[PDB]
Amino acid sequence: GAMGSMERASLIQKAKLAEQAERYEDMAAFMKGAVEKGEELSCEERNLLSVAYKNVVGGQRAAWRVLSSIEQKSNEEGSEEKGPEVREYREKVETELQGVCDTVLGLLDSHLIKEAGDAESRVFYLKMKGDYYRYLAEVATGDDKKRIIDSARSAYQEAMDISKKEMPPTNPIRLGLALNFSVFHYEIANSPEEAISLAKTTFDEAMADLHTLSEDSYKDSTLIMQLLRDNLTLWT
Amino acid sequence: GAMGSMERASLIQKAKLAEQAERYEDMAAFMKGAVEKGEELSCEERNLLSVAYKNVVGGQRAAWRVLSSIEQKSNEEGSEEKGPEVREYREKVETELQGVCDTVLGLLDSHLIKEAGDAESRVFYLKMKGDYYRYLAEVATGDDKKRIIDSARSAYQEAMDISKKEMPPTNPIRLGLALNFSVFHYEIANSPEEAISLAKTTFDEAMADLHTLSEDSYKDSTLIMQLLRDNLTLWT
Amino acid sequence: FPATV
Amino acid sequence: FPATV
Ligand SMILES: N=C(N)c1cc(-c2cccc(NC(=O)C3(Oc4ccccc4)CCC(F)(F)CC3)c2)cs1
Ligand SMILES: N=C(N)c1cc(-c2cccc(NC(=O)C3(Oc4ccccc4)CCC(F)(F)CC3)c2)cs1
Repeated sequence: GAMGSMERASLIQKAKLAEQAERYEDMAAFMKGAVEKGEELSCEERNLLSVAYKNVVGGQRAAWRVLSSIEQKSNEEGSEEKGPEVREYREKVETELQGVCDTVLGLLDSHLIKEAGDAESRVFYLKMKGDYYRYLAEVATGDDKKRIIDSARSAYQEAMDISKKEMPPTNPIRLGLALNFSVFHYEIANSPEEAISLAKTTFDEAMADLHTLSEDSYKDSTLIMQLLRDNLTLWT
Repeated sequence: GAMGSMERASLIQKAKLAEQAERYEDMAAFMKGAVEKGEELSCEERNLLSVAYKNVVGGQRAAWRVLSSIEQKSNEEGSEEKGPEVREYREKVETELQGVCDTVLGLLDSHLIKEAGDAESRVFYLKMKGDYYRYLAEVATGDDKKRIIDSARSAYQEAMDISKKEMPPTNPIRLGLALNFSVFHYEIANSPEEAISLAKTTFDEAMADLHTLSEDSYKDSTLIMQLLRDNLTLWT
Repeated sequence: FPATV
Repeated sequence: FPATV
């Protein structure tokens, strides 16, 4: 722990500064340090953790896609052999991405999930666990790909079961979980019909609960409902 | 040299891949490895080197500015003491920026500039030397700030002298050098009148040489002339 | 790509 | 900020 000597509060403060500066690798390192202090995370702190690693891995994923696309073209019929470099560099980025995912999954397993008892924390962390196994699945090709997919599915499913029992249908964590699990079905599990059914049912059940919300809660829930609709429009 | 075992050509290939993937830290590391092979750099290779480090340090500079702004506000009359964290984190980013600048300056000094005899290479490298001392000057506050400023000035001046003797007034390297030296005068050296005079004279002398150019050369030169005009509009 | 949050 | 290249 290179952050072991820094105060928990100072790590959280610096994570917020790193966010303002769009220094997401730093932000993630600060929040990893905060998690490793061993205390549970508040709502704000959980979101700082998630924002940081989502941005880091999101950039890695975008780079991996560029390189994979180049690599596939180099392997078409008619391409001039360019040697091992495209594969090597795609592998380099892939290994770094896998490392970040393993780091996040390790934090969730030691010991964020096991201490998370409230729905808003436990569902949040199990969603993250599904998300980072989903990112591992995006690059997986070996003996382990099915198991990685099933690990993502299992985490999402436990999160879904808790969210349906303990949260209203407009809860933004519940909505974002369903959005992402629907994408898992479409893009990872080769289950587009499940993806579409989940997005549509989630949208409709949220619609019917909007009347209970304040203006600020309404704005948050309708934002993610619009993402559900966006995906449905892409898929139908 | 962590790139010491990779072929020069492979490093250049991977720098281009990193560029396509917007992985500029990787790009810079690959091009540092290529420089350290000891051979002179071609035109394309010089630009790969410059693009990589310009993007890395540009992101550092943007982050430093965000953090410096926050730090200055924390020091206004009426602010609540937030402790050492803003200063510490600004210092962290500053030290990383200084490190990147020192790395680039080290490559130019060992041994790119001393082997550069053609105007297009020597002016290009001396411009880079002025640019990276200028970035050091932007964060400098100590006994060394005047010397850093004079190191930037000296490199820019040698580049200017060569460019006026050996390049036409529309040459894009000559134009970009003048653009940046003009910004040095305005932002670093507290010489706005020199900045304005240089931008205006550079623009006018280029205008009078456009008639000699092909359509493609015209597009390149007029692009940078428009940046000169943009700055003049900002400053007058 | 589809939207995730 | 002013333009540089
Ligand atoms: N970045 C910072 N400094 C801070 C962020 C917060 C904060 C505070 C409360 C809530 C949130 N966000 C969310 O609960 C989620 O995101 C949303 C996305 C769209 C609309 C509503 C919520 C729900 C969906 C998701 F997938 F689980 C991701 C998280 C964040 C405090 S500080
Ligand atoms: N990125 C890549 N893969 C590749 C880039 C090249 C390449 C090839 C030739 C020229 C250039 N560029 C330039 O000489 C400069 O930039 C310009 C900026 C605007 C208009 C014209 C030139 C002139 C001004 C400056 F300040 F010295 C920066 C460099 C680059 C080949 S490959």
